[PDB]
Amino acid sequence: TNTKGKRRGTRYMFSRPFRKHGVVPLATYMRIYKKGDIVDIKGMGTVQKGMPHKCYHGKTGRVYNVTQHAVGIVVNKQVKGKILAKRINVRIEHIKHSKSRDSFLKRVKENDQKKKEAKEKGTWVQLKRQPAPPREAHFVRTNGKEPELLEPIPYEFMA
Amino acid sequence: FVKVVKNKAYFKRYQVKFRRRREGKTDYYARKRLVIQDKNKYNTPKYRMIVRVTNRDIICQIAYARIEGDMIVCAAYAHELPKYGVKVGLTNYAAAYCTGLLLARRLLNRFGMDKIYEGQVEVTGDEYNVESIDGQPGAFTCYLDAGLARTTTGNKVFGALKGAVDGGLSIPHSTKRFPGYDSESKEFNAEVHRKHIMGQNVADYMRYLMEEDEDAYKKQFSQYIKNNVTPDMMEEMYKKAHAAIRENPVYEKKPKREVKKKRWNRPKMSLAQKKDRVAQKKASFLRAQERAA
Amino acid sequence: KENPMRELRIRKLCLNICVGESGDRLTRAAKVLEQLTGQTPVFSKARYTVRSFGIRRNEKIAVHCTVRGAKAEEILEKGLKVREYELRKNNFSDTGNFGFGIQEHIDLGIKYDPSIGIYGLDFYVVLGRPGFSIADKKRRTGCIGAKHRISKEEAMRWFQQKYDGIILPG
Amino acid sequence: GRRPARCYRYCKNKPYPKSRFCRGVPDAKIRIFDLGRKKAKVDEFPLCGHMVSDEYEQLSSEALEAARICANKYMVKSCGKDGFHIRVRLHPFHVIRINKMLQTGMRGAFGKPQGTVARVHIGQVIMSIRTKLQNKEHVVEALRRAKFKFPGRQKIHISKKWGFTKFNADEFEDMVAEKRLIPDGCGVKYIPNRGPLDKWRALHS
Amino acid sequence: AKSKNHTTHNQSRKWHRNGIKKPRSQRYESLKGVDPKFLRNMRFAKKH
RNA sequence: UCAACCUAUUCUCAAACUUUAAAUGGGUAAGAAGCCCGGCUCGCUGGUGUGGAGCCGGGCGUGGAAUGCGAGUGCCUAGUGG
RNA sequence: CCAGAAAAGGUGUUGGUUGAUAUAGACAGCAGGAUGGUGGCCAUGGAAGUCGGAAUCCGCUAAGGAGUGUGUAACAACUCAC
RNA sequence: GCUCAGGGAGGACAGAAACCUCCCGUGGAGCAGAAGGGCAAAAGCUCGCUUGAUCUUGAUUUUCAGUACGAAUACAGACCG
RNA sequence: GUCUACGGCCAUACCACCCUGAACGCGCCCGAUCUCGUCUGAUCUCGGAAGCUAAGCAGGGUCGGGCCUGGUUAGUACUUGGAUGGGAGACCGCCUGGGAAUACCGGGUGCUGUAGGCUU
Ligand SMILES: [Mg+2]
Ligand SMILES: [Mg+2]
Ligand SMILES: [Mg+2]
Ligand SMILES: [Mg+2]
Ligand SMILES: [Mg+2]
Ligand SMILES: [Mg+2]
Ligand SMILES: [Mg+2]
Ligand SMILES: [Mg+2]
Ligand SMILES: [Mg+2]
Ligand SMILES: [Mg+2]
Ligand SMILES: [Mg+2]
Ligand SMILES: [Mg+2]
Repeated sequence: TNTKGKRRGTRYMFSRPFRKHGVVPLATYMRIYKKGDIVDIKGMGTVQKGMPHKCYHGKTGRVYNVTQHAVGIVVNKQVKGKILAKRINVRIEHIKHSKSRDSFLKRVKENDQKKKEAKEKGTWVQLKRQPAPPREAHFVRTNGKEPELLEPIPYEFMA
Repeated sequence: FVKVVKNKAYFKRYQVKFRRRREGKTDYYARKRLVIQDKNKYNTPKYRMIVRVTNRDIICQIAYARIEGDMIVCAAYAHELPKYGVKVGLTNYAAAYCTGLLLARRLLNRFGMDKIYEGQVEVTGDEYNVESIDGQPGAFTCYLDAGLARTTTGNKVFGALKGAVDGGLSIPHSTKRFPGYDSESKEFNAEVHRKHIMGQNVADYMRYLMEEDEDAYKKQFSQYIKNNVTPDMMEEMYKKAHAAIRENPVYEKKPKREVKKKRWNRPKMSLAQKKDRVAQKKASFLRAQERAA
Repeated sequence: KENPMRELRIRKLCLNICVGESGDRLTRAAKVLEQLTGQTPVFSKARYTVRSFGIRRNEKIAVHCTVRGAKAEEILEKGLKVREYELRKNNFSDTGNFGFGIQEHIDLGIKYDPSIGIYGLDFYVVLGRPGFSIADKKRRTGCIGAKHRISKEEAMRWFQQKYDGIILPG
Repeated sequence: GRRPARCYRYCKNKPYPKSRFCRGVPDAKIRIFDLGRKKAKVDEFPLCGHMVSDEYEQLSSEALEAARICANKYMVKSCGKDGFHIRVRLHPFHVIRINKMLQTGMRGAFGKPQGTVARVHIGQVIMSIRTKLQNKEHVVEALRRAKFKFPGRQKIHISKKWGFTKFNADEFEDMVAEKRLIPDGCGVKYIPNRGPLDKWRALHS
Repeated sequence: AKSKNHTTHNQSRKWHRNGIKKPRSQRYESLKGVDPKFLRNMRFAKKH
């Protein structure tokens, strides 16, 4: 049976990617995190202080507490039957913002702007993202030439 | 023979440093421990008083870090000391003190805190720390950035530090590495530091040279002779410089002269030019070979 | 004509005596080359233990010193005047440096003492050029650049042009 | 005392080689892989015939050497002593394990190393014979006799490549006349148009 | 008398019978684990 | 000459090798608890009614992908654990 | 699933690929030649094409191999290529 | 404050290997141990000063029943280096 | 056009060699009295300005190595789901979707933030 080590099975998971070992870049240390920010976890082997556990590598949570070097975040960890909204203290360089909220934030700013606009203009605009519809009818122009005839090649053993 | 160390597998597996570490200019260990504001401060700026001693002047800046770069709020150089009265000797300890005082009073003029926080008007060379007063807006506090200067005692970095502290910046320091602190008994007499702030080691060396050997005196000091600076008017000249700096520390910008747009370096050769070069080289090689045949 | 910042000058003349045992004869040889150079030398300790030579780890086995400047040129000139101003071209390294050895130290001009004895020395000249300080300066370290290096031929031409020595082959 | 190869015949396990973990492996049966005058240029043997496998199976080192000697004997009989080049293109790396009983049973069942076995894919070349272009039938016949030393189904394919090279046999001598290919023994060197042209002019000198 | 060791066979079916339901997040989450100096500041700002 | 060595090539591999690197898969987001203003409180943070946080007050509905469906919650508990 | 079979073969039979040679008259079949230098050289005890090691060309030729086999102490004799 | 493993060229005895000098050197060294990760103006080596290996209440992670112990993670109140 | 100081992303920036650098800079450089530190003012620290772009550095070049980005390899390898498909098996073919990596052949060779110069 397997050992229950804290870092068991993380040979390739906390290791630094190829040719980017070395000193941590400092924008990582300069990014500021409010509370309630959606934030991704990705642990990193260069700093062992404040290591997130291997259950959380690649999970996304929400900041509730910011200390002077670390943030506390609430992640959903799935254990056997239930999903636990549990809170962990991660030091600042194992963590990075998520753009998954930012795309929605751009969309809510844009559609609230085009709801402010085109209200007194009488028109009614589409705001719900309809899915990718079937392609409507269209003429394919064969400009002159015949379509090329394709037919399967005879078998030759190349090896 | 020998195994080629710098082979193609070496250049595949090679990893560069950072650019400023390859160029050697910055120290990322001290820079990381120096500039990173605590995360609960929530985008509060954290200021460095950067001192850099060059061979011919002294850069004194203050800066807070951002993710796209360091924003320099206020700079003060040593080559703008002839504006205030130090005509020559721009890289000594006294010029370091003067440019620290200039950076200090220039920032306080930018922030509107000149009449508040006077600091050391007359110099002493003793320990001083700007204690912030109630009711008025508080003191500006910044931390020293020395870079790669090996901070032993009597460093011109700490001369510019004392200049900024006497100008009125709440910089945390101690009088361990100002000149005067004897290492054997571990105390600090302020009068040696006052002599170094007023350049009296330079004046004593000048009197030493003009007493013992005159052509070596002209060899060592010549621009002092051309700007006719004698050792006796030295500290009075620096006091006049301090009075003029604490009087009017604003920086007026040099006006931008309009360019004539002349390029001084050879521009980047294009694809057609370099493939034409190798076509000409192959043609010239084969014709030289066939007429050498 | 040529740019005067490429004049081949000496950077250091470094001397050692490796006596291979600590204590009496090592301090004796330290007094020897201090009497030679005029400055207190340093003691080089043995790196690894070998039983074949009778030296152990961290045992002081050698005495060395480095001399700069005019007295380095003087000590070099007296070492060459006992080596008769002649050198084999095997003595010239790839980086333009060279060196030789004297077998007994009375020959340089110091007077014999029977409590002292004799000692052999290695002299080694590292040459230079005005501008080699960027390879070991602290703040902005750079490599020396390819046309500023000193080669074997350019070093031996310097020797046989400046000290008027002869380079016997082999 | 060696077990039949029908035991150790299918690619049953993950590849388990002679390494820092499997110590005490007995050495492979085959150790010679090239035969004939292997000191021959690319120019003097154009023709190349491949025994290519057609089932994903496991060949043993002893079977590799048996088929090697079977082809070598026939071609030194037929094409002369010094007129071909046999290459065996499978080196045995997967080692195989043996649980011997002497009464413990299946308790602690993990085998000592017994032998080495090559793992072969659909379409991998087992043997390849390079010879002159009129000794084509002797290549076919030698590889057909060497088939019977292996399990499974193997087929024979005379390639369109010039000998033991990755270049096509018709355009080979054209490219060696146009000097994109340089002879360096049993192989050939490919010269791109990407080097410094001091190498170009040293070729065209 | 051996008996088998570990299994996770019927477990996912057992879980999804009552359903794996997400933790019901509710407005006004609590304040345990917050930096206590920040929380002193918050309690005085609420006090005054 | 024959070896080692060095430089370009070449044959075959790796669960405890790896520059690359899928498919399937795993988190988060897809709003009214959200935006946008205005003003107070702070002993925390502070060049700077700075920064953050907590409050009050007001205005915004086209409920912001598809599909499908009533949900949430608390007790007591048998059998099972080859 | 699943309850029995492989390598290897077949001028049984059916399709398919590739290459030959044939009205300058092929493949069978039946008949006629299958010769000189020469019994080529080493070699063997004897090796006359016919056990063996390398060679392995000419004359005359419509054609004949310094020989495909049966043989012979070895020639003779037969047979084949052609 | 320095740079390591290894290699090249030199230099009295000295050599395959004692010591000195230069040059190359992305870690091929070292970090107490098993291995994996991590690390170059360092986490390695050499120095200087020391005792945060200390006093104290909570929170959290890890195994987990989401209980202990062990180990660990950010804080907070002192006293310190 | 460009440099310095502090930088962000950290090779499109590295590495090897060669050519050219006006101006201000940046350097090499000249020294050891004071501060400081060494066997040695070589390094570190300090006081300067006679000389010089020789080197660093900057710009450019190399049918350059590398790196970055494409094309090919290839709808190949692998693959989600499916069959009372084939095959004695090993394995393979088809349907429904997804879909790579070398070798080989092209292109590119730092962008840029704040402050301060220079190009009168
Ligand atoms: Mg430091
Ligand atoms: Mg049996
Ligand atoms: Mg198995
Ligand atoms: Mg059982
Ligand atoms: Mg059980
Ligand atoms: Mg350190
Ligand atoms: Mg000097
Ligand atoms: Mg230069
Ligand atoms: Mg130059
Ligand atoms: Mg290239
Ligand atoms: Mg810039
Ligand atoms: Mg003009």
